[PDB]
Amino acid sequence: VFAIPPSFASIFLTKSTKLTCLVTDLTTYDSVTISWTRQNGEAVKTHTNISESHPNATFSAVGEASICEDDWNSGERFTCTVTHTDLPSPLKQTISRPKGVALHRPDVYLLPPAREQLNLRESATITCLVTGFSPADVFVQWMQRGQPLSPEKYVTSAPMPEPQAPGRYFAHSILTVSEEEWNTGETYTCVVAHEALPNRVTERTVDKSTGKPTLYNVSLVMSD
Amino acid sequence: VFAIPPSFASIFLTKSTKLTCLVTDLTTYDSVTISWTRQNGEAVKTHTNISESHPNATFSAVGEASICEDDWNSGERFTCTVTHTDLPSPLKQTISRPKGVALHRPDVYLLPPAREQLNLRESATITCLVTGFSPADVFVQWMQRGQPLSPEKYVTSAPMPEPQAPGRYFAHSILTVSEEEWNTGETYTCVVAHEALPNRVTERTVDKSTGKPTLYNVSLVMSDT
Amino acid sequence: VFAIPPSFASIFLTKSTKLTCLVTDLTTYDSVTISWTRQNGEAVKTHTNISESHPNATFSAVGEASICEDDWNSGERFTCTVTHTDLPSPLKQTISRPKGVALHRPDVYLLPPAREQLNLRESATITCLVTGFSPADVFVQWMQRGQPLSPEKYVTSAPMPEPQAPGRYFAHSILTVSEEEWNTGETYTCVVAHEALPNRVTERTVDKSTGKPTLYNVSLVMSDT
Ligand SMILES: *[C@@H]1O[C@H](CO)[C@@H](O)[C@H](O)[C@H]1NC(C)=O
Ligand SMILES: *[C@@H]1O[C@H](CO)[C@@H](O)[C@H](O)[C@H]1NC(C)=O
Ligand SMILES: *[C@@H]1O[C@H](CO)[C@@H](O)[C@H](O)[C@H]1NC(C)=O
Repeated sequence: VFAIPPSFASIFLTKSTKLTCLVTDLTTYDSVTISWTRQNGEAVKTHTNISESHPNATFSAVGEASICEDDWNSGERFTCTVTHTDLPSPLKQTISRPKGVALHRPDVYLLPPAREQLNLRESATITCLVTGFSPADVFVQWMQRGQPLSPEKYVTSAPMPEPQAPGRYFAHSILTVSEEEWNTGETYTCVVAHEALPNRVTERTVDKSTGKPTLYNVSLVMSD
Repeated sequence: VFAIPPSFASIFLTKSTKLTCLVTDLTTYDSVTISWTRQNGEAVKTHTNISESHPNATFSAVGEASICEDDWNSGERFTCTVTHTDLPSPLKQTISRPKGVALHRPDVYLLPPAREQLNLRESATITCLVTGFSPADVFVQWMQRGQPLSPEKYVTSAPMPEPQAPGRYFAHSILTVSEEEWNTGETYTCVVAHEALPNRVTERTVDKSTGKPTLYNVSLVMSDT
Repeated sequence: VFAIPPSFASIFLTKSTKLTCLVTDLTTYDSVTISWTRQNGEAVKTHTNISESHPNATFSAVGEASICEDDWNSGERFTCTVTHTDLPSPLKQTISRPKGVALHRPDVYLLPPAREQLNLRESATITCLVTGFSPADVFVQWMQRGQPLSPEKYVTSAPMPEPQAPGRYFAHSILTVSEEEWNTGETYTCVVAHEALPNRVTERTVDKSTGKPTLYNVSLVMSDT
């Protein structure tokens, strides 16, 4: 039983707590009885979709269901309870939110693309710096002029431990853009969804003029 | 029955979807029969923190229920039933989340205080003109470098209709601060919450340095001759 | 066989290809023997750092053997063979460098810390953006004033595929350093190592004066009343 806990990025991106149950190393048995349950074993929410053939060269299914938000936010456990003849007993591989961690709010610092990149003019990379968050999960998206970009446009690194603070984690998000989009001056906004934020999302924006000084526009116009 | 459907400000700020069907204008008795019938008539949840015996004689039956957000977002019909001991006919009040209202995002513009106000150096007001949003309520909150301010320090306006654009709404939110805090450059972030933004929440930032234009356009021409 | 190939970070930092093996998930129980093939049958040398008996792979041993740097590239097939009550004959766990990969030169940027970090004054994070490479674990090593900094101070991202590139990949390397150390000059340099580099190393430097303009030194001074 490899039932997946509802990761926070999935429950924030879809606004629906999906608890799935992909039973790995399954056989050629389509009679799998996936009977979901909790510790309060009543009004159980069954699956709604069936998966297909997987890299294990057999037939498997999924146990995707819609649960409420505040049960997992409180810490209510769930068990897929895969009742099968191959298992000797239905395995009670429960999934929940084990609490007991601190809640450090991330501080996102939008790093503009380097001047060495902008001289090469073939591309530009804007790196969001999500750092100092004690739960590991962040859901980072990029929005340009108020409209979110494609998921293929940006890549978010998996959160790795911070050097100085062991409890805090850092993460990265690179948005690769063409250089002429950057010299246009369009504002690129980084939205970071991490749970310790008071509004549960912070937006910071970046544009070519955010490194320029506000008061003095000191130009250097050459002459013959 | 003074039934109050949950607005967005109660749900977003609390993070809790609580519904109230408080009965009023009747002396407090043991005739509490509110049961929160769903679209199928199923019961939901009991109520604990009942109302008081006011001079107006309000009933102590609040009908608080921590109803699921994943149940309320579908917007199905909720009917309150009050099967009174004297009157067996229930007081049927239907309520559902309205759907099909045209989702337009707010255009939060945070306006710094006027120079005529900063000349007084006694109280400064910072206003966010959340404007252009059509689906009814918005929740405006003020944070200062990640620390939210007290609700007794800011007052948001009620959502009034837009002057020129039909079917929209606008909402002000002022923040009465002192000019020492404004002059020291303390960043004030008006953050709004509305179910029409792409991420349902946007923030805007204001500083003393935000309003200053490029006052000194130095043009160092060299090697002319 | 739990064989760990020495990736290019190991063969660059230690200057020696260390043929890490283990008897994990082998039916051998006690007094294991290690055998290695250089594809001519002559590669094995028993080394130190032998781990001890734990319930998975009892009486374990590593298969570390110092074969030169050219050979791993030249594609010697490397198997770790134990002759006991586990399988002695099949040694199909043969691992060498892949023969043809799209070698792409890591064109590396040093992104200076954002001004918000320097305004927080607690720490300054310098990211060594490495983009465009076969992921040979570019060994992104950080040296300040010639001497290498500690491996604890810098954290390097595992390589992840580039979004707008088919066979190029990116990496990141953050050196978390104090804000006072950044302000006072203190060039932090960044070397990133890869096979596709012409000298196997490119380096870049960053400072407070890196993003500053060079012909004009424009300052701004308040005589505040
Ligand atoms: C600021 O200087 C740049 C330098 O080329 C110029 O293009 C721009 O028009 C200037 N803006 C203002 C507002 O003076
Ligand atoms: C600022 O100076 C630049 C000199 O290159 C000039 O082109 C621009 O028009 C000036 N802008 C203003 C607002 O004076
Ligand atoms: C201008 O130059 C002086 C000394 O020549 C230096 O102290 C100062 O930092 C420079 N200004 C800026 C903005 O770096």
